[PDB]
Amino acid sequence: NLIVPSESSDTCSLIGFIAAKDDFSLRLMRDSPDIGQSNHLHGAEAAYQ
Amino acid sequence: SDRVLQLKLGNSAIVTQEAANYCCAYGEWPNYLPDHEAVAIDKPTQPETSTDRFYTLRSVKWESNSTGWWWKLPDALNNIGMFGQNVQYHYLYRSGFLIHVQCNATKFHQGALLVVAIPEHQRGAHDTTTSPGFNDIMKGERGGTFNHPYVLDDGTSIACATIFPHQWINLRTNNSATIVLPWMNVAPMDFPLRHNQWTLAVIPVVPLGTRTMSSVVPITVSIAPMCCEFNGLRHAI
Amino acid sequence: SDRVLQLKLGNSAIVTQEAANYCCAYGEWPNYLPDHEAVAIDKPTQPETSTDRFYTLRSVKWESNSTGWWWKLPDALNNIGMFGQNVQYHYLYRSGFLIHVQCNATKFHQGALLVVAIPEHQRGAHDTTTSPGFNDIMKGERGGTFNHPYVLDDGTSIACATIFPHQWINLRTNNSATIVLPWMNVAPMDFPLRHNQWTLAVIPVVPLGTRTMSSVVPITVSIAPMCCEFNGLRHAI
Amino acid sequence: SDRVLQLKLGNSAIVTQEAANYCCAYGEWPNYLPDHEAVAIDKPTQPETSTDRFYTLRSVKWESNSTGWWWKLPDALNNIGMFGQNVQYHYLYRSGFLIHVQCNATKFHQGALLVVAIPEHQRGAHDTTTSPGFNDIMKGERGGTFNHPYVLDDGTSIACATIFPHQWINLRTNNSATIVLPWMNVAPMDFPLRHNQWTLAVIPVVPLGTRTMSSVVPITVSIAPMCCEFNGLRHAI
Amino acid sequence: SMMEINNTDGANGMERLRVDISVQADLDQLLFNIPLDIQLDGPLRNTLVGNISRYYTHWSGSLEMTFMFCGSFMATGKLILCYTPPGGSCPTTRETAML
Amino acid sequence: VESIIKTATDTVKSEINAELGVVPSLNAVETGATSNTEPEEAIQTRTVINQHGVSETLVENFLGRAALVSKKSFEYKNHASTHKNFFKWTINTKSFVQLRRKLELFTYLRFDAEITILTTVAVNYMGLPDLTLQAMFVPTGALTPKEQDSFHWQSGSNASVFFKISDPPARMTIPFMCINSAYSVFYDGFAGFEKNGLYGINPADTIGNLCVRIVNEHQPVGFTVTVRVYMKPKHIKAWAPRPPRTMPYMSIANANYKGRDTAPNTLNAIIGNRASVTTMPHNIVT
Amino acid sequence: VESIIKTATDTVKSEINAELGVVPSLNAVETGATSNTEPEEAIQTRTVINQHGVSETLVENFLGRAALVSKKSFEYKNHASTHKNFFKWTINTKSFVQLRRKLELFTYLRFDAEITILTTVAVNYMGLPDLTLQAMFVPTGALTPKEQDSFHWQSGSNASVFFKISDPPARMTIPFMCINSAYSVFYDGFAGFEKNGLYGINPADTIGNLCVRIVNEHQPVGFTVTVRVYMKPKHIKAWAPRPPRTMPYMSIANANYKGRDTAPNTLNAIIGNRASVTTMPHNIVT
Amino acid sequence: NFYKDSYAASASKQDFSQDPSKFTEPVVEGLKAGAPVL
Amino acid sequence: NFYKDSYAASASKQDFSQDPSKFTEPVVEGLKAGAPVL
Ligand SMILES: CC(=O)N[C@@H]1[C@@H](O)[C@H](O[C@@H]2O[C@H](CO[C@]3(C(=O)O)C[C@H](O)[C@@H](NC(C)=O)[C@H]([C@H](O)[C@H](O)CO)O3)[C@H](O)[C@H](O)[C@H]2O)[C@@H](CO)O[C@H]1O
Ligand SMILES: CC(=O)N[C@@H]1[C@@H](O)[C@H](O[C@@H]2O[C@H](CO[C@]3(C(=O)O)C[C@H](O)[C@@H](NC(C)=O)[C@H]([C@H](O)[C@H](O)CO)O3)[C@H](O)[C@H](O)[C@H]2O)[C@@H](CO)O[C@H]1O
Repeated sequence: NLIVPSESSDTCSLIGFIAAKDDFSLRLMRDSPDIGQSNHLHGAEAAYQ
Repeated sequence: SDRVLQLKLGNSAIVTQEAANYCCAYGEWPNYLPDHEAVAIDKPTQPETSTDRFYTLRSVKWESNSTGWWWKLPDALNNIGMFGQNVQYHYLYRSGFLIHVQCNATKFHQGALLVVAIPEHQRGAHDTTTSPGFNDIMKGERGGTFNHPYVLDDGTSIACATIFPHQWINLRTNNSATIVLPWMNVAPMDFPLRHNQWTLAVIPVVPLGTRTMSSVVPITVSIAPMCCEFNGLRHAI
Repeated sequence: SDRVLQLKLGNSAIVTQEAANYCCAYGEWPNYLPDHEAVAIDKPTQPETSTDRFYTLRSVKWESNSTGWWWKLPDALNNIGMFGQNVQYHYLYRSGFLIHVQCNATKFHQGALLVVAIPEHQRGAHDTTTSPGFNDIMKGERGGTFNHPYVLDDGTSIACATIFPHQWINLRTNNSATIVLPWMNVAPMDFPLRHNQWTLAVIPVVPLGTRTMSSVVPITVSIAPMCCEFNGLRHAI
Repeated sequence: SDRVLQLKLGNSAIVTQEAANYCCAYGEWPNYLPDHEAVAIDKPTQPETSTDRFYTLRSVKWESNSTGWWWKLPDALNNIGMFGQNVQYHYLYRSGFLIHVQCNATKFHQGALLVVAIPEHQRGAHDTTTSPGFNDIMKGERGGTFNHPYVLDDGTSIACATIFPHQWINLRTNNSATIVLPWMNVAPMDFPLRHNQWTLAVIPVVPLGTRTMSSVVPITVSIAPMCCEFNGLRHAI
Repeated sequence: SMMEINNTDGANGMERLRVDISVQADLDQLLFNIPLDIQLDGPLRNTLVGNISRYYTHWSGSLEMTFMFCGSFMATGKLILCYTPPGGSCPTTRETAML
Repeated sequence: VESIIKTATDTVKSEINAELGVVPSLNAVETGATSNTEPEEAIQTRTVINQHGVSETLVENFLGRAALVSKKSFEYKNHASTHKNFFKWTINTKSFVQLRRKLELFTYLRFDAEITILTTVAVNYMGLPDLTLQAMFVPTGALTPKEQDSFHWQSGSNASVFFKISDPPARMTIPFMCINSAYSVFYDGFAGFEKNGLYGINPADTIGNLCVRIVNEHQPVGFTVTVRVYMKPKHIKAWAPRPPRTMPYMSIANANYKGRDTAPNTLNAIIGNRASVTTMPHNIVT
Repeated sequence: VESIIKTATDTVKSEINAELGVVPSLNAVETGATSNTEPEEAIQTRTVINQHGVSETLVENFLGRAALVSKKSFEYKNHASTHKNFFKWTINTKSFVQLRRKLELFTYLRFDAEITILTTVAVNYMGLPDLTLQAMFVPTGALTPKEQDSFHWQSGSNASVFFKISDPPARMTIPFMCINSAYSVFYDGFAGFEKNGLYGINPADTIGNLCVRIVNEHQPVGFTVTVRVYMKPKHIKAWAPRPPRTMPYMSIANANYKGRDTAPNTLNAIIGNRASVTTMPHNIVT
Repeated sequence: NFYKDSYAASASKQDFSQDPSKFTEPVVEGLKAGAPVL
Repeated sequence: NFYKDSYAASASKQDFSQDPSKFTEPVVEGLKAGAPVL
C-alpha cells in the first residue's frame, strides 16, 4: 500500500514512460493517421501572390 | 550494497531497496534430485519457468492487536498457476522455495515482525486432547493465524524460534525479508496434498505503532518454487 | 518385421501386431525450436513427459453408412491432461504429433479407411455463401464428421487427398495406421486456441461389410504431442 | 558519488549535494571554433573568465497552479555582465552553456519538474493565424511562461519533449538539474540579438504539493556561457 | 517518452500525463491498466515510439515501460506491474495478473 | 558508442538472479537517461538470433519519398477580360501536412531535392491539347514574369525546363542550396535587423520561386490546367529529432495551434478518452 | 533423396525375370507410399536415353505468369448528383478462378509480386482523352481517400504510381511482405481473439489496399474507365501440395461449395457418366 | 537487376533440385525393390 | 550517375552507423548494468 505520514500529501503521482529496446524493427511505410487536412492552410494561397 | 536486492525467476522479478542481506536456510541452496538419491524410476518432468517463478498471495493487514500469520508449503500454492496444475496431476513433487515477505510503513512507524521458515511445523490444539483436524491445518492460499504465538501454537516457544531459518522486518531498518529454502524432507520426493515440508510464519513480536496519520499497513507474501520436479503422472485430483 | 511396432512416449506405450510400416509426414521428424528460427524471447517451458505422451480420445463406431470423422489439432487435445493445462496457461505453443489410429475386426470383415493428416484443412460450408462458424469448426475431443467426404468438405476431392501424409487401414491387411507429424506452420509458434495446424481425417472409402456375426466395430484415435514448447505464460483462459 | 557535484568556471562555483549525475547534450562538450569550420576572418576575441562564468537570473515562484517557465539563450543573458557587453559590441557570437536549475523543498513536499533544453524552440501562438511578435519572444533575463505546456506552446507535446537534452527535478530525489550545452546551430557563429539557439524550459509535470507548513518554494536558474568567442567588433547596439 | 495513461474525461492537459495513487483502505487494490497496441489510439499513441511506429505497418521487438514515483520522500510503498500476454480478458485481480 | 547496425539485436539466454547490490530493473528517470534495463535482466530469456533488418527506418528512406508540395489549378484561355495562363509559386514545404510533419520531426536537415512536375488538363468536348509548359526557377525574391509572354521568360541564366503534357512528368534535382551547412526546419529568431520582421522564417531556408506558364497561345476555348509539384529529398543528413506535431496545422508561416473541436488531438486532450484508468478499451470478451 | 533433375529419367534394358521371393509388381497401398514398381521390372524394356526437359513444370514457371486479379469499371464524369472518379480495392487473389485454383494447389507460398496495371477508356464520339491516373498503395485497414480530390492523395509516405493511359501498363514489384515466413493459402483458424471473427481469413495474408483515381478533373462529357490489375509471383517457394478444386467457387471469403447442376463437377459426381464400367467412351470403331 | 532491392529482380528459374520421396515414400523404413512390402 | 554533378546521383541508402546513446544516455558518467543509478 502507499503509506505516508500526516504532513506528506496522501495522493501521489506516477509518470509512466515507454520506449523500444534495440531488438526493435519497423516495416512497410505508410502515411501517418495522426495528421490530416481538409482545406488549404492559412497563407498557402498567398505563396502564389 | 546488502540493502538493495533483485530476485528474478521465470517471468517474474522483485526488487527491494531496504533489505537486510538474505537467508539461505541452513546455508544450503535448492537443487534437482541427483541420480544417487532418486527412488521413483519414471522420468520426471522439470517445468522450469512455468513453475519456478514468484506467486504473490493475498495480503493480510497488520493491526495493533494482530497475533501473527502462517502459510504452509506446498499447500498454499497447490492451487495456483502451473505449479498447482503439476501438483494436482502428479502423485510426487519436489522443490525448494524462495520466500520474500514485504511490509513497508513510515519513518514514524515502529514494529518488528519475526519471519521464520519452520520445517515440519506440526500444530497443536489448545486445551483439549483432540488432535487438530484437516481444516485446522490445510488453509491453502489464505493461510491461517496464530492462536498463541507465544508458544508457536505447538507448546514450545517463539523465543527460541530463531533456531530456525529466519529474518526480521524491523520497520525502522528494513521493509522486506528474504529466505531461500532447499528441499527439506526425509524422502527425496513427497505427495504434495497431505504433507507440508515448510511453514512460513510472520509474527509481530513488537506491535505496530505510531502517532502519525493512521493507515492500513499490509504484509504481503511472494513465494517462488525452485527446481520443481514431478513424478507419478495421472489425472488431476 | 514391418508389421509389428511399439511406440513409447512418457508413461505411455502402444503395440500393434498388424501395422503397415509407418509414415513420417514429408519425411520429417519433430524437433524443438532452434535459436536461429526463434521469435519469442522468453525462456520456454519444455514439459517433456507430462505432455509428450499418448492421449486416447473417445472412440467412434464404424457403421455401414458412416461418412467419416475428423479431429483438429491442437483443438482436440486443448483440454486434456497437462498438455491442455500448458495450452490454457500459455499464449504460445509448438509441437509435433504422433498419431495412431486403431481399428480391428475379423478375417471375415472387409473395409478400407483412409487415414490422412491434412495441413491447414480449412472447411467449407455446403450450399451457402456464409462461412462456417466457430462451433462448426471447434469440436474439441469429440471431433466432427464429414458431410461430403467425396469433396473433403472443402470443394476439392478425397481422390487426390493422398497428396497429404497418410496410410490406410484395409481390414484384410492391417488394424492400425501410424503417422508422425512435425510442426507445420508458417510461424515458429502459434496461439493454440484459434488455429489448428493439422486435421486428422479418417474416411471409409470402402464401407464396412461382412456376412458373419454383426458386432460393433470401433475406431480409436490415440495422439501423442511431441517436443512440446510453450511461451507467454499468464493465467488460464 | 554521482549525487554530489561542484561546477567551477571563472570566479564562480556551485555545489549541490542532491544531484542526479548530469547531462551533456547529445553527448557533446563545448569547444572553440576550429579553423576548418571558420567563416568570419577577423581575429576573434576570447574573453574567457569575464564571460565564461555563472550568471544567476532572478528566481521564480513554484505555485500549485504554475504552468512552467522558459528562458531563451542568448537573449536571457544579452544584457548581463561582460557577456552582455561583448554581445552588444560584436555582430557575431558563439558559445556553449552550462545550465544549473535549482529547487529545494522538504522531505514532506512532492513535485516533479521537467528541465529540458530545446534547440530552435520556435513558439506558436494560440488560436490565431497571426505569428508571435517580437515582445512575445524576447523576454530577456525575466524569461516567459508557458500558456499550454501540454503542447509545448508549439502544437507538439511535452510528452515527447524527452527527445531533447533534459533532466528532472523530482523533489523526493534531487534538488538540482545540470545540462551542458554545446554550440547548436547550422552556422559557426550568429548575430546574438535576433536568434536564440536554445530555450531552457522548466515545467511542473507533477504539481507542487504537501500537507506541512506552506512556504514559498523558488526555482532558480544559473547559466554559464562556455568557450565564448566574438567577431565583428563595432559600437554597442 | 510519457504515456498518456490518464486519458479520461475530466483530466485536462498535463493531468492526463500522470496517474494519481492514494493510500488505500482495502488490500490488493487495482490501480490502473494500460491498453498495449502502439498502433492504435490510447495511452501509447502520442509517444516517440508510438508516433514513429505509426508511420509503419509492421513491428517487432521488446518495449520497456518505466515509471517514476513522484510522491514525497517520506512516502513509501510497493506496487506490482504486470504484463499479460494475449488470449483472454484483462485481469482485474492481483492473483490473476501476478501469473 | 557509435557502431554499424544492420539487424535488430540478438537475445541471450539468462538464468535466475538473486544478487545483493544488483538491481537492474531500478533506474533514475531524473538523470535524463532512458532506462538501460535489458530483457535478460528483467526475465529469464532464451537465445534468439534476430535477423530482422533495420534498413526501412534509415533516415534516407524515411524521408526519401516524393511528396506533394504544390498543387495549382488555373484557367488556360484568352484572358482579355487571376492566373492568366501562368503562375508564380514561392517554394515552401509547409503547405501539405504529410510532408511537413515528417520534416518537422527534425531540427536541421541537409539534402538535395528531386523535383517532379505533373500536369493534367480538362476542357471547360473535342479532345485534350498536348500543351508545352515552361517552369523557370527564379531565385529568392528575384525578378519574376508578370505576363504569359513577357521577355523574362527568355531565361538567359535562370534554369528553365520545357515539357509536354504527353511526356512523363518533368524531373530535375535542386542541390542542397542553403547558405548554411543545413536547412533550419525550425527557426527561433527574426529574419531581419529591425524588430518588425517575421518570426520563425529564415529566408536562407526558402529554395526559391517556381514560375510556370503554358507556352502555347490560348486556344478558341478554355481549359483548366493543374500543375502538381513533388519533392523528394536525398543524400540526407538529419540532426536533433523533435516531438511530433499533434495539433492540426493552422498556417504555413508559423506553428500556431488551436486543436480539434473534440478529442483526439484537441488542445485539452491529445488522446481520445476512455471511461476510467481501469477501463480496458477493446477488452477481449470471450 | 534430394537431387538435381534436369531431364526425365532414362530407361535401362531389362531381361526375363523368374526369381523366387522377388515380386516388384506387388505393393502395399496401406503404407501410404506410392508404388515403386519400375517399368524395367514390369516388362522387358530397351535402353532409352531420355532428353526430355522438365523445366516448364518448375514451380517458378508454373506460377510465374501475370494473371488478372482485379477488373473495375467506373464512370469518369461530373458526379454532382458509386465510384466517383476513383475506387478502393482490398487486394485479394480469390476473385478470379484461374489464378485462385493454381495458388490453391499449395498450402503455403512465399513470393514477391509483380503488379501490372492496364487502363482502357470508352466515351459514353469526339475522341479518347489521355488521362493521368494515380494508384496509391494503402496498407491493411489503413486510411483510404474518400474523395477524388481529398488531401490523402498527397501520398507523403504511401507509395503512389502516376501513369497515363497512352503509356505502357504501369508496373512495380510488391515484395513478399507477410509477417510470417510464407503466405497461408489456406488457414484453418480464426483471425481474432474473440469467437465471432471470420473463419479462414488470416489478415497477415492480405497484401493491402489499392486506391486508384483519375487525376484529371472531370470533362464536359462522361467516360467509362476500366482498370485491370495483373499479378505475377516470382522468387517462389511452395510447400505441401493439395487436392485441386473441383466444385465451382461460390465466394472469395471461403471454400464453400455447391457443385454444378449436372455432372461434370456436380457434388454427387465429379466425372461425367458413361453407360457402365465396361463401356469404353470414344471406342475406336474401325 | 539495376534496382537496389534484390526482390525487384527478374524470375529465378534455375532451381532443379527435387525430392519426390517426401511425397511418394514418406515411410520410416525404406522399401527395397522386389522385396515383399509387408 | 552519368551526370557531372554528384548531387544529381540516386539516393544513398547505405549508412548503417548509429549511436542511440547520444539521445538515450547523454549522461557524463556512464551507468553500469545492475548497479544503483544513484
Ligand atoms: C475506423 C475503426 O476501425 N474504428 C472507428 C473508431 O476508432 C472510432 O472511435 C474513435 O477513434 C479515434 C482513433 O484515433 C485516431 C486514429 O485514427 O488513430 C488518432 C489520430 O491521431 C486522429 N487524427 C487526426 C488528424 O486527428 C484520428 C482522427 O481523429 C479520426 O480518424 C477521425 O474520425 O483518430 C479516437 O480513438 C477517438 O477517441 C475514438 O472515439 C469510431 C467513432 O465513431 O468509429 C469507428 O469506425
Ligand atoms: C468439345 C468437344 O470436343 N466435345 C464435346 C463433348 O465433350 C461434350 O460432352 C461432355 O463433355 C464434358 C467434358 O468434361 C469437361 C472438359 O471440358 O474436360 C470437364 C471439366 O472439368 C468441365 N469444367 C467445368 C468448369 O465444369 C468441362 C465443362 O463442364 C464443359 O466444357 C461445359 O460444357 O467439361 C464431360 O465429359 C461431360 O460429361 C460430357 O457430356 C458434348 C456435350 O453435348 O459436346 C461436345 O461438343
